[PDB]
Amino acid sequence: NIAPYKFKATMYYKDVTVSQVWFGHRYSQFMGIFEDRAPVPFEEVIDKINAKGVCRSTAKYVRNNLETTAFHRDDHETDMELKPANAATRTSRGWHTTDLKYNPSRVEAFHRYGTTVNCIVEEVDARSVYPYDEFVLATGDFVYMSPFYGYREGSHTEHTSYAADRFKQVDGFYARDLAPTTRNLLTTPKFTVAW
Amino acid sequence: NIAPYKFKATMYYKDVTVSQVWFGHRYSQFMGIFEDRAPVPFEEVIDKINAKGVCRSTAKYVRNNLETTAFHRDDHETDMELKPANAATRTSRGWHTTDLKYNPSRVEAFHRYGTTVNCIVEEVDARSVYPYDEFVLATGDFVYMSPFYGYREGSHTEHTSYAADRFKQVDGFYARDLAPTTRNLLTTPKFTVAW
Amino acid sequence: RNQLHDLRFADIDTVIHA
Repeated sequence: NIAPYKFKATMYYKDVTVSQVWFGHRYSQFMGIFEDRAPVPFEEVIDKINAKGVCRSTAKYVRNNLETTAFHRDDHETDMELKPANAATRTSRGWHTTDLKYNPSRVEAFHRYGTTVNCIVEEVDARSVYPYDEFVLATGDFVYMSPFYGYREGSHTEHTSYAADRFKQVDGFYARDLAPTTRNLLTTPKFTVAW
Repeated sequence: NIAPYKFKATMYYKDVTVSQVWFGHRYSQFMGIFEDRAPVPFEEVIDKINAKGVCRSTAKYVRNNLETTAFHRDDHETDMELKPANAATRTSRGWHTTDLKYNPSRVEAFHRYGTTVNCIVEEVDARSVYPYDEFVLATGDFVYMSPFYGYREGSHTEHTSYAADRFKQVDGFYARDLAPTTRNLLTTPKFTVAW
Repeated sequence: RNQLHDLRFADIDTVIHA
């Protein structure tokens, strides 16, 4: 058998984007743009996305050993409704909360920083090969954890590279489409995958 | 023969990382992160890493035609001992000097810049194909220089795209594990390779 | 190998704050 083990998985991440804009006398310029994929915590994936189909308007995560907190449009936390993404040929289903990127208002001879947090959830096809100790996603991101890792019936003996607190298993999980199933959740440094 | 010419090589580079952090009234946010792979000079690869197994705590190199100098934690130059990297399945040996990324202390309504310089040395498997005028590394980085380029026995006629000062050959080189051998050294714009 | 850089040459769980 040379065909890799194929299974369906769902990704959850927020496209944190903070850009620096320089406002000249008659023009505007981007002095710097910082794009980062912030993962979604288990509490938000369960109690907000799966339970109500909404994402928090803020991205709280760890990056370079710092608890960074990004706010969409620098506004207070608010529940944003998830909507389907733009149509694309030969692509799996995907949803997002924001479409237009935010930038600061125009103030003369001044630098300003405008943060944008766009919650994104996508259904990706995961692949794995023998010894099945890790799997990849349709986006090309590697996940160093066995697809069968878990706490039940000896699954804890499978390979895993992330800490214990970064993995969560939920029994009787009823998937909400934006029967019970055993849902696994892993919070990678750049995204959260559920399969 | 379709199999590419495979030979062992060692990479040397420093992960220069300077991040901008915005400290709010009750939160912290990354206003921008700049990651760059600074190469290690021949003097440091010979007299510091190979001779004593240590890396300078500063990264001096040329980037975009500017002599940039990065200091780890903005501290004075210091010799940092190299230690093995975290274990990873199916990966060659690697060592690094720093593990925790540095960020500035928290000061209210102020932007601060914190530089991090982590010396990294790794053993990568190099590959080359006919006419063998260039070779790649396990990290996917291309090296536009023939693996057999050198100053001895007509090796100077091989293909080379870098300047003369960017290549160095050392005879009777005794490799230090963190018999004599002819070691070649090339300082690429983003890393230093030795084979 | 490229994606293993963070897990091999850096701490992913340690948090530093002041």
